[PDB]
Amino acid sequence: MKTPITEAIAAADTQGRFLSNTELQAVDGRFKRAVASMEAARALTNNAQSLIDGAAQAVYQKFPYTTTMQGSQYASTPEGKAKCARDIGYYLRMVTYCLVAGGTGPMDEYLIAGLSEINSTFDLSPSWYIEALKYIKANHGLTGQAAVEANAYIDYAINALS
Amino acid sequence: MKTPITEAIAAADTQGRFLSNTELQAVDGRFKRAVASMEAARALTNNAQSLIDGAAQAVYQKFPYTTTMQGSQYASTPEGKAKCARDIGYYLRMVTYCLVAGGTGPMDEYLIAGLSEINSTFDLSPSWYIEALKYIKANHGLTGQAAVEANAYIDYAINALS
Amino acid sequence: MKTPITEAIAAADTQGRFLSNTELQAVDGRFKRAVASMEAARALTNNAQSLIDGAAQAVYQKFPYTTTMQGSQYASTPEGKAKCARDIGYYLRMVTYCLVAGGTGPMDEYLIAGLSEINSTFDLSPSWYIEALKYIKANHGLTGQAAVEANAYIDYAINALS
Amino acid sequence: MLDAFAKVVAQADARGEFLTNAQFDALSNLVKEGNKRLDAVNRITSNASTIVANAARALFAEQPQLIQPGGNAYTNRRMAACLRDMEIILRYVTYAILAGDSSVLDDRCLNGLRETYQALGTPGSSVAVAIQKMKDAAIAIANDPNGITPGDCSALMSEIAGYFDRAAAAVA
Amino acid sequence: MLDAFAKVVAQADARGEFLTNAQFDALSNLVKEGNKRLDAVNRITSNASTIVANAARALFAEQPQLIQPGGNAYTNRRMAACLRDMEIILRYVTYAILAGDSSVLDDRCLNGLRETYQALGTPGSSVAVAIQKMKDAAIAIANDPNGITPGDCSALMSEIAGYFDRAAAAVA
Amino acid sequence: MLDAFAKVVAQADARGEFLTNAQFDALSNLVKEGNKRLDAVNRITSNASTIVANAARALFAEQPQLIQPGGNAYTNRRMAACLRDMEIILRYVTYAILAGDSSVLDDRCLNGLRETYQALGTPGSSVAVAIQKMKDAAIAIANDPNGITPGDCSALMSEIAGYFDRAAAAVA
Ligand SMILES: *[C@@H](C)[C@H]1/C(=C/c2[nH]c(/C=C3N=C(/C=C4\NC(=O)C(CC)=C4C)C(C)=C\3CCC(=O)O)c(CCC(=O)O)c2C)NC(=O)[C@@H]1C
Ligand SMILES: *[C@@H](C)[C@H]1/C(=C/c2[nH]c(/C=C3N=C(/C=C4\NC(=O)C(CC)=C4C)C(C)=C\3CCC(=O)O)c(CCC(=O)O)c2C)NC(=O)[C@@H]1C
Ligand SMILES: *[C@@H](C)[C@H]1/C(=C/c2[nH]c(/C=C3N=C(/C=C4\NC(=O)C(CC)=C4C)C(C)=C\3CCC(=O)O)c(CCC(=O)O)c2C)NC(=O)[C@@H]1C
Ligand SMILES: *[C@H](C)[C@H]1/C(=C/c2[nH]c(/C=C3N=C(/C=C4\NC(=O)C(CC)=C4C)C(C)=C\3CCC(=O)O)c(CCC(=O)O)c2C)NC(=O)[C@@H]1C
Ligand SMILES: *[C@H](C)[C@H]1/C(=C/c2[nH]c(/C=C3N=C(/C=C4\NC(=O)C(CC)=C4C)C(C)=C\3CCC(=O)O)c(CCC(=O)O)c2C)NC(=O)[C@@H]1C
Ligand SMILES: *[C@H](C)[C@H]1/C(=C/c2[nH]c(/C=C3N=C(/C=C4\NC(=O)C(CC)=C4C)C(C)=C\3CCC(=O)O)c(CCC(=O)O)c2C)NC(=O)[C@@H]1C
Ligand SMILES: *[C@H](C)[C@H]1/C(=C/c2[nH]c(/C=C3N=C(/C=C4\NC(=O)C(CC)=C4C)C(C)=C\3CCC(=O)O)c(CCC(=O)O)c2C)NC(=O)[C@@H]1C
Ligand SMILES: *[C@H](C)[C@H]1/C(=C/c2[nH]c(/C=C3N=C(/C=C4\NC(=O)C(CC)=C4C)C(C)=C\3CCC(=O)O)c(CCC(=O)O)c2C)NC(=O)[C@@H]1C
Ligand SMILES: *[C@H](C)[C@H]1/C(=C/c2[nH]c(/C=C3N=C(/C=C4\NC(=O)C(CC)=C4C)C(C)=C\3CCC(=O)O)c(CCC(=O)O)c2C)NC(=O)[C@@H]1C
Repeated sequence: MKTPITEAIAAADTQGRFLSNTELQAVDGRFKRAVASMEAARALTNNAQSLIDGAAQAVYQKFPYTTTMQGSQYASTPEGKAKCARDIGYYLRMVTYCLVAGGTGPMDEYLIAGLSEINSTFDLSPSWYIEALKYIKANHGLTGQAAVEANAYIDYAINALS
Repeated sequence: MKTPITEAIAAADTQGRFLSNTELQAVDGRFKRAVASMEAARALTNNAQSLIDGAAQAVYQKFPYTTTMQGSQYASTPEGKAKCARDIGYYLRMVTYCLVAGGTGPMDEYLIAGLSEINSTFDLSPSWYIEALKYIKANHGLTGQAAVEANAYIDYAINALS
Repeated sequence: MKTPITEAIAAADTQGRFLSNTELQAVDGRFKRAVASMEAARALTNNAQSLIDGAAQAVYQKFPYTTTMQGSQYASTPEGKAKCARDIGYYLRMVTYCLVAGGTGPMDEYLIAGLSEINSTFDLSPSWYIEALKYIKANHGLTGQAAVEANAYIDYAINALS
Repeated sequence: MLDAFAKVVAQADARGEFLTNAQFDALSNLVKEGNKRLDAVNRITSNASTIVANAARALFAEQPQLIQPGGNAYTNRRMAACLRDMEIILRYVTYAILAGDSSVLDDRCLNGLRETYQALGTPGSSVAVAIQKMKDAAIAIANDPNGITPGDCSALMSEIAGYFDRAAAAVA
Repeated sequence: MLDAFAKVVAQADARGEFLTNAQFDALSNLVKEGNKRLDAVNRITSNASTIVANAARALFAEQPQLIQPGGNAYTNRRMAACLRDMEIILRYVTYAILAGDSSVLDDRCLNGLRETYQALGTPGSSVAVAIQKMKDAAIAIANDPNGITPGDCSALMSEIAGYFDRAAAAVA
Repeated sequence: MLDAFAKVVAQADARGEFLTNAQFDALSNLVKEGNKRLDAVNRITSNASTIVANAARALFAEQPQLIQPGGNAYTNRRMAACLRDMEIILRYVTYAILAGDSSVLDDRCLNGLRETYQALGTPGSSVAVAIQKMKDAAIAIANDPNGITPGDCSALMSEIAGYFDRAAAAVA
């Protein structure tokens, strides 16, 4: 899994080397940035339920057709609404994991590999999920370098959906 | 084994694809040509004994030295005549197999791989076998597209011996 | 192991061939040169003890600091003198093996692979061992083509240490 | 790889024989039913994406543990891999329908697959459920009586059934 | 390859959960002791050549049969190979100290090594003696009280000990 | 790969010894009989195609089931493969005659060959019959008394016999 610490080892091992100063500087940078990353992960975790509930309603107001058309891909039935709320929580939960590890590794392995196949096969639109992520960004209530950390990972996911 | 049907599958599988229309057209062509190929295979099979007996005498009249010189490679002894008649039947039998399958696969696997090594090692001349195949071509008694099918496979074998 | 006979087989086998005249000439050359090589190997073996004892004293007179400085790499203690005399005998013994086989194979496998790693790791100087080999060359007491054989292998070792 | 014709040839060569009349007649019979074999491969192929999708949705509703966190089809990488496996089995089955022999299916798909699933932790009995669902969908599409010249295709639907079952038996 | 953080993440995903407060606090604890972890990797790394050399000289004095003709470290090619093996084990151990998890050591070094020594004729118990000697040298260098800001590093020296022992257990 | 000289050297190094006089004298003996060793390799090599052909014709007359349809040497591809195998064994045997040691034969030819024939369905006892026939032909050619300076080559013909038998024992 890609983190600032596993990347450092990978470069030494690839070339057959012991770790050097070049690599130790990287890992200290990681350790210093962690105070802000944790502040953000805790806040997002504590307010998770209202963020998910508000994000789903934002999607339904932007694309009203998803609450009326017939089809198992839509949120026109109680089961479909249940499934949409679950996906949005998957996305939030992967952001907190990235912050705790100090990089993109978790979202790469658990979510972004296979994403475009799954969306095409079950007839799910990227634009729906982008709208939800924009709502979380605008309302997480964070300030300063902790808001910076949260936004860098949310924007990472938006780019993969574009 | 190379047939018009195994070639079609091989092209889909090589590129990771499902079969398409491009390939189905090939297999129908095969199915349509089969009426003529079967007519020829049955005729050659029914008259096989006189074709083999006449083909061996044609060889002996063209290269009379093969019935007089001493050597296990020649037909100067009863065992040598027996072995020559058997080889000629091998060649006839492979032509009928090609016709039934709709392509060269059987003659490729059972006869043409190894041919030039075997001829050199046991001191056997290509020209002997070419003469026999020419006799069968001239006297199979077939007409029309069934004669066309038979000749295309006989000529295939002559080229491999040239 | 590299000898004039294993090289000959290696060239036939690499190209898939039977041995030919080209290769047989090589092996006869080897068999003819052997009278001189054996003369040299026996002489060096019979006088081995005085050659080793004289070679060690030549080293100690050229680099007197190796009998006084403190360190496990030096000959300043009885154990260190014991170890130096043993290494010099290793080198002499590998020369006799080369002569018996008719080429460099034994000295390649048992001594020259790993040599520069071992010298660096245990803080041993090449110049020490070169001095010892020069002493053996100057005092083996051989003449003619037998002295020629002995010197070609001693010089081989000096080059690897340079 | 053999087809039904090459099959008969390789058997006759083993005993060094020309073909009997019984054999020419059976192979003539094959050639006469060839149109229907071609209709079946086109129909099943032209609806490949729908056969796979509906069978997947069905399995996950019946076995919802497969997609719970910790499950063998949880995360998009494992789901994608599962969907892929279904597409592949369906492909090698259509190949064998064209050829009229199971050798392409056995040799390049089913051979070694049981051992693969056991080493990965994939439940083989679950896969066999998915195969059986694709089967019932495929036979219905192929034997749909509309927009085609009427006739009897039952012997062919029985042969088709056989190939799906064979794939199923091999994983479970 | 995981580190101590990624470890916790991959466990929580298995049951589909957000982190508890206990977990945030334990990971905050890790980050606060990070300076000492960095001092230990630099000190052990900056004296790598001396740790290996002295452990080698020690083993051959205790077990002089290893370097007698016929021995597993006789000739310069086998000696060089022995010295190399020690350098490598020491490297993968320093990696795992940085990461705070043994996965890089187990997966890319120790896995399959016992079987390798048995096939070559190398005595595994002898190797484990060499590992233990490098350990005692490394802990002394890392925990040297001079030329550094005073404090307590005992929990870290206990973790370090663990990695050396694990390497030792795997070859013997 | 070793030759008879390198053999003696690798044994002496194992115990860390110079050679004894007995050993120098035995190796001097080798060098003195070298001309005859060279005559034998040239004669056997110069008639390689005839040795293989006549042994093949002999085996198929005695065991005519091998070339009946269904047989292990029926079709030109299997016959060619059989002829090839004989040529190869004969080659590695001539190598070992030059070297004066069986290591090139054992290591690069016979090692793993029994298991290969069992997996292919080739009858190993039949192969061993073919080897024995090439042997008796080779010894006669090498020890032909004409067109050569007279002498005694019996010890060499006994060594040659040994190599053919060794190849035979390994396949059967
Ligand atoms: C059973 C599967 C169903 C069925 C089949 C059926 N088809 C035909 C006749 C034809 N099928 C084709 C199809 C093709 N020829 C090609 O070359 C290709 C690919 C390039 C295809 C797809 C053709 C040309 C015919 C003949 C023309 C026609 O439209 O009739 C029949 C008739 C009997 C025969 O074998 O000829 C039948 C029975 N019919 C059903 O009712 C089943 C549900
Ligand atoms: C236990 C191993 C010994 C010990 C350690 C110790 N170190 C510190 C403080 C610091 N260590 C560093 C080191 C680095 N920072 C980096 O970025 C790098 C690599 C690029 C290194 C090597 C730094 C900067 C500090 C803080 C500054 C200082 O010099 O104090 C402490 C203090 C407590 C803390 O965690 O900050 C301790 C205890 N001290 C001992 O007595 C042990 C023998
Ligand atoms: C036993 C195998 C038969 C036999 C052998 C025999 N040969 C010699 C002598 C010689 N053989 C050679 C041959 C070569 N020298 C080469 O360099 C090469 C390859 C490039 C070959 C083939 C030579 C040169 C000689 C010496 C000259 C001569 O013609 O005499 C002997 C004599 C004893 C000896 O070892 O010198 C013998 C006995 N003779 C038989 O009767 C056996 C049937
Ligand atoms: C919500 C914004 C809109 C929407 C939701 C919706 N999604 C599905 C089905 C699936 N969702 C996923 C997503 C994931 N699975 C994972 O393992 C991960 C990573 C941890 C993700 C992101 C998948 C794979 C599916 C298909 C399999 C399944 O059902 O679990 C549905 C159901 C579609 C169906 O055909 O059954 C729905 C309704 N639809 C809307 O209308 C919302 C606006
Ligand atoms: C006949 C035109 C002339 C001729 C015949 C002749 N052939 C042989 C021996 C062999 N024939 C074959 C051929 C095949 N074997 C196969 O498996 C196939 C494919 C199915 C073929 C085509 C082979 C391999 C041999 C050698 C092995 C064997 O004996 O079976 C002989 C005997 C030669 C000998 O030295 O024993 C003869 C006489 N010779 C003539 O003079 C005819 C004009
Ligand atoms: C003598 C000229 C000078 C010298 C000698 C000295 N050597 C060592 C240690 C070693 N010598 C070797 C050499 C070999 N080992 C082999 O297997 C072979 C090939 C057969 C060779 C050539 C090796 C590997 C070592 C290190 C391992 C060992 O002790 O056996 C020492 C001891 C060094 C130590 O630190 O223990 C000494 C003293 N030193 C002098 O001052 C002489 C002038
Ligand atoms: C879906 C119905 C079930 C499921 C499937 C699943 N399979 C894998 C992994 C592999 N599947 C194969 C199969 C093949 N590869 C081939 O080339 C062929 C023939 C051409 C076949 C039949 C292989 C080789 C693998 C391993 C390699 C890979 O995954 O790319 C997975 C992945 C598991 C993982 O990543 O750990 C999954 C999930 N899982 C279910 O729950 C369903 C029952
Ligand atoms: C030294 C303390 C002991 C000793 C060691 C010895 N080892 C070998 C050979 C090998 N060692 C390895 C180990 C690894 N290779 C890797 O890539 C990794 C992880 C990255 C490990 C852990 C391997 C693969 C080999 C075989 C290949 C090779 O040698 O290059 C030898 C060589 C033995 C020989 O050449 O026959 C030796 C001598 N010997 C002792 O006596 C000590 C106890
Ligand atoms: C002839 C006397 C008998 C016979 C032989 C036969 N062998 C094969 C196939 C193989 N033979 C080998 C052997 C080697 N390959 C090497 O590289 C070496 C050392 C350098 C050896 C000793 C191998 C590897 C094979 C398999 C690969 C291949 O065939 O190319 C066959 C082929 C059988 C087949 O094609 O199915 C045959 C026929 N058959 C007899 O009946 C005789 C008893």
